[PDB]
Amino acid sequence: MLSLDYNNIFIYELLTERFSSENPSSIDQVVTDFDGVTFHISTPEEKTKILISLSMKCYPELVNYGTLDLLKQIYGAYVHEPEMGYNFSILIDLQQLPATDEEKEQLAMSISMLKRNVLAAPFHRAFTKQAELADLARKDPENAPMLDKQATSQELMAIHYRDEETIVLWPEHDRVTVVFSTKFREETDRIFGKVFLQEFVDARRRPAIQTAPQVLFSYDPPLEIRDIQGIQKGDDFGFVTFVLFERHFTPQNREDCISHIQVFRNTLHFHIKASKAYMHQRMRKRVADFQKVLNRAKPDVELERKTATGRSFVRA
Amino acid sequence: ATSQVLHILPKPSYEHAFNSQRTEFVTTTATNQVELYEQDGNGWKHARTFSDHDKIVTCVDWAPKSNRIVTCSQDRNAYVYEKRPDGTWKQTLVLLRLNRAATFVRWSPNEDKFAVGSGARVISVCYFEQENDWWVSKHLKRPLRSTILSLDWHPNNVLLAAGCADRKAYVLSAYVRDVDAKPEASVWGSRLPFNTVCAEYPSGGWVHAVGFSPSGNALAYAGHDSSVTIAYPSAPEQPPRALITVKLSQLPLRSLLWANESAIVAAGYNYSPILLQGNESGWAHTRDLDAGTSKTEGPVSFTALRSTFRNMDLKGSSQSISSLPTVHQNMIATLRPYAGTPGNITAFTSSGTDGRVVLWTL
Repeated sequence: MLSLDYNNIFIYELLTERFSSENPSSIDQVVTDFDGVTFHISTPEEKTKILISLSMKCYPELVNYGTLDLLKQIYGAYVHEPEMGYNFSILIDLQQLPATDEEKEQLAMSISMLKRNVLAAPFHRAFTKQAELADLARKDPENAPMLDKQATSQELMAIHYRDEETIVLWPEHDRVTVVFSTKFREETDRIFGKVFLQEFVDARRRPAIQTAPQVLFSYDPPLEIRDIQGIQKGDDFGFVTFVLFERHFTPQNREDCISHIQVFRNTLHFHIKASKAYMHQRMRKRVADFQKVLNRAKPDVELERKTATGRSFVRA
Repeated sequence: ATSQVLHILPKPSYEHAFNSQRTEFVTTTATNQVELYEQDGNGWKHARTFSDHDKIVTCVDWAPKSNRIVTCSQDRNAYVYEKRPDGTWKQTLVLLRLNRAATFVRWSPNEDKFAVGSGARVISVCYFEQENDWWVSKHLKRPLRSTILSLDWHPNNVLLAAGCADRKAYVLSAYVRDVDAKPEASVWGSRLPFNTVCAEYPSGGWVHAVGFSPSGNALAYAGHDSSVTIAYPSAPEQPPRALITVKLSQLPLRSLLWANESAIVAAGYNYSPILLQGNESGWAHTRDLDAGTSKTEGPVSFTALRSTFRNMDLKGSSQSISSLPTVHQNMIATLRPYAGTPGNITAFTSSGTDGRVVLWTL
């Protein structure tokens, strides 16, 4: 694979089975995910009823940035009391299930999409507030810089979404800026991570990909995040900034852009691993050419003619 | 000087001996077998294998007048082989009583006894008793401190030189009573009982090779430091008249042979025999016997088509891997008299780790 899926594959496949099934069996399944997230899927009252539940260490921050109204909008009737030990929970009934195979497909997708629907709330808060500031700035272009200056400090979101990261984002009348305060703690990933983060910034400075968000990088923080909690300049973090302009989150694009920006650091983490799998296949190619430099030291003798299994043979 | 390549053996050939008729030769392949080769018009043919050893054979020798072969191996045994009237060879185990491998063996000039060097810090001088039909071993052991790398006997039956890995060349009496006649009073001594020591000569590196002058009045020996030393003794308990060391510019010598009282051939890791000349005033390296010292289209065969593709595939490119300019392609392990009166070698032979057996005429 060249780029990560946005949804949890297991919940998609599992619900695609049970929504097709004529005869459901019971389940009890904890299921890990990226960024320290964890799902629990089980059938607690009946084989007929699936409870999907989510655990995520920063969910208390995400409830401040309006998460429950987004989840109640998406999951509606299926929302349930949080399972003990989990932050959020949804109860889907296989007999009360939607009618068509394309309703079943989009419900199995929507429920597997839970990690990026819970982590989307601060992005929708920023996109919908930039739509207000875009109208206020269009009412007075000389007031607009001061609306941006106050929204840069008053409307800023920060999510400590895993212990070696922070995502910080804020609206201004023409953009949403998002900064990843990103660190690789595993030292062989820190060494490759310098290459992967540097070549990521140097890629944006080429004619082919000018249509993308303006990425920027440093290792100290952008001036407008220098006093956020957990952001510290000395601790060998790197500060990848994306500036999403109004053209990067136009109504056709918003949902792909939210899905695609959250997965950023996870594609670099995956591609650092998948680059070791590349360097190895390129190393064992050079080893196989050093074989030729030693083979010229073996004196020429014909090894005797043998059958395919190595047993001796008597012809020619 | 001229080189003639007598045979190419399929495996390394640390040692060989030609019989007194020069009609057949024995040789030690780098396994527990010993090959016997015979003339085939101008060629040579494999006649028989001896195989009585348990482990790798280390050295072999063939008594001129009495026609018996003797063999050593890492199995710590020796065998003496003697011709039965029907044409085959009678093996006979010799109880060497060695705690570690046998390295190197020589028949004495009267062929009544033979000496075997060892890794066990000792040399087993073996002789035969018609009273018992045994071979019995006497251990020389007093001064020897490490593995024995080579032996040579004096032209009188008593004195034995040995090169040892403790960087020294020993001269020992191997007089065994009720085999030897009395030794003549001579430069090395006259009070001469078994294991009395006539010299403990120094070297810079391991002494690979030793050999007395044809007159017996000097010893030459050769170091892994790539020097040849010639020692001229005076009398017992007395310093030598000269201890001339000539240092070569080449890789080490492994074997050594007096051509006459004034000239020596030597050979080894340099892939080529060399000639040294001198006397008790001084010695110098004087010639290389190999012209390789100077470092000197048509239809195409199926085996040249197949090998030019197998070269492109297994190796870098089509082009052949070159020969060395010398006749031998690997270290020349042993160097042996072949023709001329004793003390005027006119031709000698050598056998290599590459498996070439070669005749050299001076």
